[PDB]
Amino acid sequence: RFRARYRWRRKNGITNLRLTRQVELWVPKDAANASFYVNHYTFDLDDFIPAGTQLNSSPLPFKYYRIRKVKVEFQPRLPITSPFRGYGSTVPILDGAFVTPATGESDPIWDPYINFSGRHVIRTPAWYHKRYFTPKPLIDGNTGFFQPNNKQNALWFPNKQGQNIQWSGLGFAMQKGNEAYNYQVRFTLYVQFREFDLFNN
Amino acid sequence: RFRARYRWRRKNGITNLRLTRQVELWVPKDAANASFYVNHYTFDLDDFIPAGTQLNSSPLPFKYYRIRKVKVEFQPRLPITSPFRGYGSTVPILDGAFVTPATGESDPIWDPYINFSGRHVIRTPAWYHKRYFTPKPLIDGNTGFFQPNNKQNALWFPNKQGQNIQWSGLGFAMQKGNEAYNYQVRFTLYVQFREFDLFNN
Amino acid sequence: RFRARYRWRRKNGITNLRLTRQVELWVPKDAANASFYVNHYTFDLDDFIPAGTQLNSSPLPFKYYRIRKVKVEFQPRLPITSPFRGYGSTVPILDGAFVTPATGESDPIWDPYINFSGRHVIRTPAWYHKRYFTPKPLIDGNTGFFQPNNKQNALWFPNKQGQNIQWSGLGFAMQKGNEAYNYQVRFTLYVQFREFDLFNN
Amino acid sequence: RFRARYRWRRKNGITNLRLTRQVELWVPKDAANASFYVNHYTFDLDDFIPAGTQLNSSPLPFKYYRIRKVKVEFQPRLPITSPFRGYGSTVPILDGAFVTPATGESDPIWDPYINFSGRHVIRTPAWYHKRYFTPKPLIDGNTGFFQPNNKQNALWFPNKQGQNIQWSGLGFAMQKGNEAYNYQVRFTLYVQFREFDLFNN
Amino acid sequence: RFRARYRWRRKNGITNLRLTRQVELWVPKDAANASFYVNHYTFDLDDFIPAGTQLNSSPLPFKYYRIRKVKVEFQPRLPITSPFRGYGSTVPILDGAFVTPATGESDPIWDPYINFSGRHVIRTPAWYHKRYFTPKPLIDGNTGFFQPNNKQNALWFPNKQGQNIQWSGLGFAMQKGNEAYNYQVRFTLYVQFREFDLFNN
Amino acid sequence: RFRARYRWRRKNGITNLRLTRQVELWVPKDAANASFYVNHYTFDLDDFIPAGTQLNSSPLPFKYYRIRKVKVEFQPRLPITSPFRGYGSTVPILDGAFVTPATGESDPIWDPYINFSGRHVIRTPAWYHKRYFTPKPLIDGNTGFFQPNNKQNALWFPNKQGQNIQWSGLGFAMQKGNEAYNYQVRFTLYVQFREFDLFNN
Repeated sequence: RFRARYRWRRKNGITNLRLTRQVELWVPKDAANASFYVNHYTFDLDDFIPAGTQLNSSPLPFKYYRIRKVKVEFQPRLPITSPFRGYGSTVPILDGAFVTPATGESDPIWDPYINFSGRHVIRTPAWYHKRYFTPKPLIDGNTGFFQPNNKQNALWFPNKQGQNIQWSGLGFAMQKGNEAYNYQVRFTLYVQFREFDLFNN
Repeated sequence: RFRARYRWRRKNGITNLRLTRQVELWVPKDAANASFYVNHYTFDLDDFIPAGTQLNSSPLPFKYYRIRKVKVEFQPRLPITSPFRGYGSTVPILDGAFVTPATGESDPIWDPYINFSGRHVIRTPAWYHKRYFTPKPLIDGNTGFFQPNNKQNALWFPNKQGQNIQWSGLGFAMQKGNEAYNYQVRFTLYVQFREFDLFNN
Repeated sequence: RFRARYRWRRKNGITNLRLTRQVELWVPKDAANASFYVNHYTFDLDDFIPAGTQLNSSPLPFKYYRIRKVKVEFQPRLPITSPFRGYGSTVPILDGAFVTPATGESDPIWDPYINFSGRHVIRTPAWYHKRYFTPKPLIDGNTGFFQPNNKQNALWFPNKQGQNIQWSGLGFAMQKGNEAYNYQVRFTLYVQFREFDLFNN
Repeated sequence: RFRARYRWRRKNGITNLRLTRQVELWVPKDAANASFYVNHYTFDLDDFIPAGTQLNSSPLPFKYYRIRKVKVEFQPRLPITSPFRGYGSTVPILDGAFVTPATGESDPIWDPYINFSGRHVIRTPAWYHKRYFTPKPLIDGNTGFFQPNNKQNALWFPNKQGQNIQWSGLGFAMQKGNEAYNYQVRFTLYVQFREFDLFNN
Repeated sequence: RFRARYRWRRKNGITNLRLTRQVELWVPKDAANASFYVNHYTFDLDDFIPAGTQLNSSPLPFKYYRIRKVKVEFQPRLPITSPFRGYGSTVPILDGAFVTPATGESDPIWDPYINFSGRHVIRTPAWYHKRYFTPKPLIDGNTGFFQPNNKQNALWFPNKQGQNIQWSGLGFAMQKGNEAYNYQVRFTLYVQFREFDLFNN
Repeated sequence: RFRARYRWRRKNGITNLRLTRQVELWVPKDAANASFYVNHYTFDLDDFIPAGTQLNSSPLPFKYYRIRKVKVEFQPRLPITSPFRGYGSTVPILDGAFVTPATGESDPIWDPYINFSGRHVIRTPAWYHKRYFTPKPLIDGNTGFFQPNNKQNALWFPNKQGQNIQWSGLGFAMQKGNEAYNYQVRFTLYVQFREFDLFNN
């Protein structure tokens, strides 16, 4: 009943791990327009796990994985006595189709994410912000299908260390002010692994 | 318990809509063979929704959708005092693989759908006919997989307005008589939409 | 009993949506008088919804609407180490008759909204402020009548996309200091729509 | 439950007041026909409230009002030993459409209000008479619509002091005798006010 | 409790009556396009009630009315052995804004009412069709407001016999075939009258 | 409740069948190293079902299938008085990614499957061995996703007779001794079929 859940985890090698990395996010200057800096983030397992050996290719010796949750932290670098305050948006985007302008298109004067059903407000020179959600894997390029939220039926993927797929996350728009400012963005994956495979000589 | 279902629909922007279109179906003449007119129908969301603007590309401002049900109506154009009565078949075909003869192959003398497990009889100069079922999306060309019927686990698809996928429906065979006859075929989609996204300047 | 409420929403096409826009608010300088900046806001549906096509004139394909609630956010642009603090008032004004001085009349030395029954204090160089209330439509110019608060009996209006009416909201007075300061004002409409009408070719 | 009614009256500034004015009514002489004197009364708030100052335009510092009830008193000026007794009618007329003859049309020989569903008999040289009812505001000239009796849903109107609307009341017909007689007509409004607004320098 | 409802109907003169009229509807010919005949109906009380006398201007001696329900009947003139069958739509349109093409615009090739939330299918050479609903009065031209369905709070209107207002009803689209066909359209008003006023000499 | 399961199987044509085939497995000689013979097995439906006719292409007249279980039997050909005993491993591998050395890479000196979570020991000159598990279909080459074990939600596939997909099974490593030995490997599919389609002339 609950020892049947124990023997499912023992037989199949089910483990639960937490992986974390950081990046830096630069919002440029804007003189007298208060435009929006629009970009996005996706999640690949290759950024969180380094390269292994010739014998054991992954430093995590598991054959399969699925991502349960992502936490995305926005950590500010500027104090609260900053001279300009801005109010932007963050959205989870599950199909990998963002509003991010390509090279040639300018930065918009209006918030492109303000009417979305899952937008939160990021107060964004000097305050903390975090989103927490289930990401979706980017499998098909033609149809772009994704599963509903269901922990028992979520698809498994091979951990291949270099050929890992993208997982679709977060779009954001940030108000630009008189001075360029900084964020340290921390990503935290909550991963469930399966099928322990350590090769030994 | 049931207000948790309300906050799931409010947070994610879940709406339920009904979309309808009509086409005309021509069955040609056959002299002294009583052959069968075999064709099929699939469903794309591009036929039901027109083109939008440059700003909002879809007239329905939702990011994702899944089709719950199709109703296909066969509406006759001829009265019941017609001189020849025919008896054909309709079948739901979920993988998109029909028995429809290509250009060069003739129309068969026998009903190709008469032994199928889900065939209904269409009495087909002058009577109404309708089918009601869950369609399946045409994702993979190599494997052709599709889900079982489960409303909670059915896959979500991006609404892309021009690049929309096919959904697999109905095959039919109609007995041809001494005179060519007409049907108006009405399709009705029952669509569930998700993630309201209206761009405003 | 509660599935009778479901069939009322399904038959009539009742949906509930949230629309948001932003503007910028400038309070000018005042030397050695501490006068008040008095202005007001009304709400039209044309500012929140862009223009549609020739076929479907509104990007929201609904025939009727009524506004349930407005949220008005005052988001500051200056930090809390600002050298002058001011204390003004916000009031909901339902008939559309404000105390705003016309071109030629000066800005008053006294708070014109300080004795109103529904005034809140806005601490107004560097703090957040929000009002939440039912707005009233501006129908008659001669009598200026409006309904009491009643969700079941509230009047319906056609969504006409360009000829939309005004809805009467908020008056405010802000204390002016030694330096001109900024607010980003965010408006959020909670709209109930009725009678889905999508034209398809 | 009943302290929720207290905080509704306190937050919105709900007060209930009684306003009274008097006029004189002259019925002229008629020799040997016993004709009827037909006239009517409507109610404007400008007759009951005098002019205010430049600062506070109304002597009642409230922004909105609605009239709950009118009492109309007919107070006689002649004693009961008067030589001729007459028997007329009073009617409430809610749309503002009376049978009162214009300049050029004579006074009728018959009672124009005798068959109305809400007529009372006024014994009318020397007796008291009173009517008590809900009046209706005269909003539209083209359609002339009015609400049913409902205290919770009755419309609110701005108190504008000079531009106030008419409220539709009473029609009456009085039998004329050998001598002209007098009435002092007293009107009493039962008004509910809302949104206290006193301007102070 | 229920004799209080009796004395409300007796004091105010409440009666309930049924008024009926007929018109003829012509759908023209169309060669080889199967276009749609789009028109609409509104309801005025002047068509249902003839002119009265100089003394009593209306043949119904009541001062006020409100329309509770309309029934609209489509009665066919052709038998069921007709050579072409068509399938159109009927919709209730409450604001008086129809899709009916003006003089100069042609008849559309597509059904303009097929996606509306309250459309019914009219099988339309030879079959009966009926709609039953609450109509809304056309009061304002600028705002076009209308009440929700509520029998206790529905607005009253003066019965003026010649200056009566429009009440907003039904839009319809009918498929045109090889031959022009006929319908007799029967309208039935369910009217509630108030304030009996018969003038007698 | 359980006759609803009967009408689901009757309407859709659900049948359950067992298909079996045999192959021969050769382990070569190794002099004085005791190396491992590493290979794998996948399952295609084309090996279990022969070719049909031009009319009915599959000898099983069903349109869809899904594989529930595989049994893989290792049947020995040598008696238990064999002079060398070996101890290898079998593993289920669900993504189709095996450790099998390509042409050019030698046979390893160590067991590559000894640390896997689902390995069983095959005592492997002269003893019986069997594995029993749910196989996974090889759909995507880029992502390699597969479902968790769930009988109600398992994907359906078209039975196409020649274009059938691979299903991912078993990897094994066998200890090589002084003499080459033999196994007869028996595979048993437990297949659930759907949508009976027999064409008749």
